Amino acid sequence: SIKIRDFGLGSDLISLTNKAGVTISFTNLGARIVDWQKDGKHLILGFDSAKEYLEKDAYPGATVGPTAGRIKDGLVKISGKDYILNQNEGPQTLHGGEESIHTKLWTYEVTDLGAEVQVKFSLVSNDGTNGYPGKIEMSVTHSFDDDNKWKIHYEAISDKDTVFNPTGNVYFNLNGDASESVENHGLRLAASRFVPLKDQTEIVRGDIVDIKNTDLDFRQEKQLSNAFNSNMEQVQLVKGIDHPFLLDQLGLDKEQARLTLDDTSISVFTDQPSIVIFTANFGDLGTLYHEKKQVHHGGITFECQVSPGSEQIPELGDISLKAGEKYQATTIYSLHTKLE
Amino acid sequence: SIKIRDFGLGSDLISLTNKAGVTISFTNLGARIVDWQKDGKHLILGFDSAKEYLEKDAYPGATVGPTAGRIKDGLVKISGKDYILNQNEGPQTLHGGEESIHTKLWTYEVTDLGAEVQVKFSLVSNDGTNGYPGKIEMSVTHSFDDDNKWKIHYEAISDKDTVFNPTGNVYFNLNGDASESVENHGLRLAASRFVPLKDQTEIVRGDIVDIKNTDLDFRQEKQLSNAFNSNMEQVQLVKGIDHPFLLDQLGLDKEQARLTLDDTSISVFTDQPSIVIFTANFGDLGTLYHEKKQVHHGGITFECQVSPGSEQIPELGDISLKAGEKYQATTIYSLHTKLEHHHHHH
Ligand SMILES: OC[C@H]1O[C@H](O)[C@H](O)[C@@H](O)[C@@H]1O
Ligand SMILES: OC[C@H]1O[C@H](O)[C@H](O)[C@@H](O)[C@@H]1O
Ligand code: NA
Repeated sequence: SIKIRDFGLGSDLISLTNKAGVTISFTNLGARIVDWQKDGKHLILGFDSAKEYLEKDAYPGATVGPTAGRIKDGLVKISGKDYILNQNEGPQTLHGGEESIHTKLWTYEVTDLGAEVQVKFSLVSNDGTNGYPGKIEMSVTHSFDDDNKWKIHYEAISDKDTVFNPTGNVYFNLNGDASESVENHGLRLAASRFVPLKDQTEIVRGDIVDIKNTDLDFRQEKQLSNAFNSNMEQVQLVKGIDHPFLLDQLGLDKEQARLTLDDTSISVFTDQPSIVIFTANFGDLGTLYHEKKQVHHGGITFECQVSPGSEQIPELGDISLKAGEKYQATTIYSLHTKLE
Repeated sequence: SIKIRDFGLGSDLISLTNKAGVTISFTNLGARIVDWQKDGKHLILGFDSAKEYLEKDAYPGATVGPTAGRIKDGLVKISGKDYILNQNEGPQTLHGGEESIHTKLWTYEVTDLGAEVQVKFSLVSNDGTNGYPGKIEMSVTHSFDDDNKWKIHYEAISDKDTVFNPTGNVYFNLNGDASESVENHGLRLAASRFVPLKDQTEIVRGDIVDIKNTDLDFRQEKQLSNAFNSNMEQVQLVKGIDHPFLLDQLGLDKEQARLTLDDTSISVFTDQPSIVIFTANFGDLGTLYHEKKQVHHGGITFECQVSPGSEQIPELGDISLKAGEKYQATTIYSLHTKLEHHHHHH
């Protein structure tokens, strides 16, 4: 079933319930996932109205871009030319600059295919918006099916050569409560390398580091507490994890990561080369979710995209988007429940 | 009473009914007026769903900007610097460029004051959007009261020196049917001068011309047919009217224009210096409004703003907006019945 209701400020809340009784809900404010629940429990972090997102934290569950992550000095080179993007975190451009796409009301259309339902969100980024050449016509399709698969498919076309590398910013928390650390979750991740950060500004350090046999090796399932209790300088630096991990094998068919808590597990699939993992290292901030004060480590992201830092480490990839080329990306979050 | 429902594509329709039974409705798609009815008759032009606007004509009833009208070659000078804006009509920048504010979903909040209900729409134009320096935090408040006054109040603040001169693109048609020409309407307008256009590209000619005693003189009420039938060069150029009229006396207290049909009149008040009048000179295009094919001259606008062309004719005004300075503008359309005797036949 599908239900649409007012979510505040003119935004809509679109709720999808599949054959299994699982409910997922989105908002056009930022083409974003708001909730995901099973047997009354929330699997992800989210607020109860549009206003909360705007007042508390506008990132959770949102489509972020045009470029996801931090860009050093807000500088990108396009067709050999330097362009300075909006700077919203010191001199860096984080998640596309201030008042970006995650804060706009996108238009949308719902398509019911029975076993699957799709919600197609659309937005036009005008040429020059926040320094980005365009216009960029963007669409994000969130779908949900009877096999409990939540899929995100991105598409874009630009009138001019530009840069494009968005991501989905959902935070998972299988405890179903923000006041509870994810340290008890088990994580598996098919990546042998990571991208260290230079310092507290969080720009990339410049190198690619092998993590095999370190507190960050999750090639083999492991509990989060291990990473959290590690003394690696990179962990210590951010007080948790806040880094890009480089996937060993690319392809949408491979399960790239798996998050588990008891009989409940989330599998991640993507066609992207990296996953940025951030463990809600907010200290005592205590943002409130459903009346519960969030704790440090009270959430974890799986941001699938081209790794941030390619401006300094070209090996990571290239986020350019040439005029007239069609950009496509797909990320899938699959939910499973262990039957005894 | 206030009612709200989905209008399509994620937009909503906000319908207000005042104590007199008059109803007016808006959409957050372009902070736009959708309809205004009296006794079941549409006073303006509008569509039945959001998709129609996007597919047929996105301007009607919308809030347009950041700069309303045509800017020659898209070139503006801001604080001694030349900036080129998005050009969407040949080398011209028309109504803020392509995919502008009239095409966006604005957020909104409704405030019920009892005798007056306000609908405040908000949007942020990011710095650099379509060439405009920013960011620009904008808000448009549309309100309707028990006195049948529909008021539009604009507000804006920029982080950077920029240009700002938006307007509201409503089209009236007191016949209540798009397929009926407004040549049968009576028009009174307190303006002695106008701004002629250079040619078919519609950029300004460079001069201001006195129109007293011409077919464009509406200081004393006359039927619109007088203008439509004129062979004055400017009328022929655009096949009707599509010009800025310079108001003789400024001030929100003065009735600047009055449009009448039989027992119904719409009065126009504004704090702006000119009114751009466009009479839907679409020829045989025939866009469908409520299943009626719109006729040439099937509608008329009263876009109150600073006149377009100030880039070339400095005397028209200055639309610059300094960083941190608060912009404000107010325009009011009021509805009356039996204001005067208007009994004609076409
Ligand atoms: O999740 C939103 C963002 O929050 C923080 O800024 C993290 O440093 C960043 O890596 C993450 O993507
Ligand atoms: O109605 C919106 C606009 O339509 C046409 O482009 C007219 O030339 C212009 O003056 C008018 O304001
Ligand atoms: Na809505």
